[PDB]
Amino acid sequence: STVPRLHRPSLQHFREQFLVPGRPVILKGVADHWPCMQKWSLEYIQEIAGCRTVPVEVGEWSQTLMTVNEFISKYIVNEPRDVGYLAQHQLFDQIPELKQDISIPDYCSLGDGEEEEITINAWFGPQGTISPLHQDPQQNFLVQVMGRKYIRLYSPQESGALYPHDTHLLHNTSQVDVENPDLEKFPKFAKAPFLSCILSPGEILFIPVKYWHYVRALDLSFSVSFWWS
Ligand SMILES: [Mn+2]
Repeated sequence: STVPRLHRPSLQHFREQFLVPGRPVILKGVADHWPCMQKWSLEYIQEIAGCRTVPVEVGEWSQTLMTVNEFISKYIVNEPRDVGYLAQHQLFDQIPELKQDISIPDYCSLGDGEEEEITINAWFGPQGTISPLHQDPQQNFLVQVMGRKYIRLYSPQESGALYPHDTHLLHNTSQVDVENPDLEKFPKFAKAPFLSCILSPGEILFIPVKYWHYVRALDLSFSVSFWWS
């Protein structure tokens, strides 16, 4: 089934129908006019951030460091040799000027945590980046700025069909490749129900705490996530 889209729902409707029961939703009309939505071209990113060092996940997975200018040159603009992803990086703490182009969603105030503790991560990469199926320990608003992403969501109630890795370090990550699952080794995966969507610019996906999610970029993409409680 498809994740529902709601236009600027009230705080109470979001709380009662999505936050408390832990149900995903896409919020429309919330982030669509944030400055980032019109301002964040590649050229703007290069002007404001190009000389700064960022962590880049390549691939055989490795983590390296390079400037934003290098990342753009090697993994976005020139016919790249491998997939590189500027993933899960607190770019807005590093570059406070960019924080002026985003806002904390008002719905985060329904949480029990402090705004000071909300973690804001950038996710910037070419078409074809993949975040394998995993779950996070806080609520998440994933705001799509540039490009589209295909997202698959499985409830925590389906965890037994997703074959989490046994190591404590990877217990929040599935052993299954969502889009080409090995059903001989992971047969229960096939019948596990899920939601999916294509998340487009200006839209926010609410990923409830511990909801399993898998993400593939369909175009050159930039997302901003807000981890909150
Ligand atoms: Mn995640």
